[PDB]
Amino acid sequence: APSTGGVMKPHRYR
Amino acid sequence: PSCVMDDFRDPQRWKECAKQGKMPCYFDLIEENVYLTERKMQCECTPLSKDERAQGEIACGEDCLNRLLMIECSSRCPNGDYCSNRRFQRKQHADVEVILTEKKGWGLRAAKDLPSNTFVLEYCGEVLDHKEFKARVKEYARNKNIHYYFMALKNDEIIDATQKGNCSRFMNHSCEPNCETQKWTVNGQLRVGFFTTKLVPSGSELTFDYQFQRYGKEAQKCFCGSANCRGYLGGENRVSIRAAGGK
Ligand SMILES: Nc1ncnc2c1ncn2[C@@H]1O[C@H](CSCC[C@H](N)C(=O)O)[C@@H](O)[C@H]1O
Ligand SMILES: [Zn+2]
Ligand SMILES: [Zn+2]
Ligand SMILES: [Zn+2]
Repeated sequence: APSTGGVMKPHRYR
Repeated sequence: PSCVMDDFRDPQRWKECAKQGKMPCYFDLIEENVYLTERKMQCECTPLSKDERAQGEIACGEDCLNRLLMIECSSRCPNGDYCSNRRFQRKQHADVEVILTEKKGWGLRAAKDLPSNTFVLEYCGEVLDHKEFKARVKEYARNKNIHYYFMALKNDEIIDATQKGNCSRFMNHSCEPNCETQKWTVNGQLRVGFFTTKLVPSGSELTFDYQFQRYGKEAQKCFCGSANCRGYLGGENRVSIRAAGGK
């Protein structure tokens, strides 16, 4: 249960 | 404080500038993705003549079959050296600078006006499977890192630019961005690059929408300053590590 991490998710700008 | 991308090519000088606060902290600068665990043809454009090349015509432009499917041409392209569809491979980056922001850390800004749909930089790093991702998640939480650099590439491939990467790792989040990710195929292998979504005036910070999947207990407040800012990187909901890493 980390503190501030996460993953960015590519997507096409809408 | 700001710096130009050639400043990152000299490690000794960079490290000395970093101690004076004139450059971001040192990382391993790499030219393409490095896989921690290695994993398992031509367009139909008619070759430009020598004269058409002299007249300013574009080789493998908007109508190139590879470009339309976001596939880069190889050296065997019928347009040869003139192929304009090898931007990732030829490192044909936009003219950008790395700048220190007020409270997001370092960031990227356009040094010239950037037309819409301009290739900025490839998001390079170490590519991890779910097993290596969980180990990095634990290491970075243990180290109490502030910034995260995980980028989902495909189901079992996460690009990690924390330790190795290029200046693309400095692109900050905005809820009203002017860039986007595009997934491009290079030599049968998938890559992620940043592309402007609009005309970006010189001096403007370059940003994209992280669509952040937060697994951490604490949400980072968003300082993008947009009129429609979501308040936090990752939004309202916290997801599991497995879900953030692509299940
Ligand atoms: N809009 C934003 N508001 C607050 N912090 C941001 C932000 N965009 C990016 N960041 C910070 O930057 C991290 C992404 S890596 C982006 C480069 C970073 N600014 C650096 O100096 O290395 C995030 O984890 C967050 O800590
Ligand atoms: Zn072509
Ligand atoms: Zn081509
Ligand atoms: Zn915001």
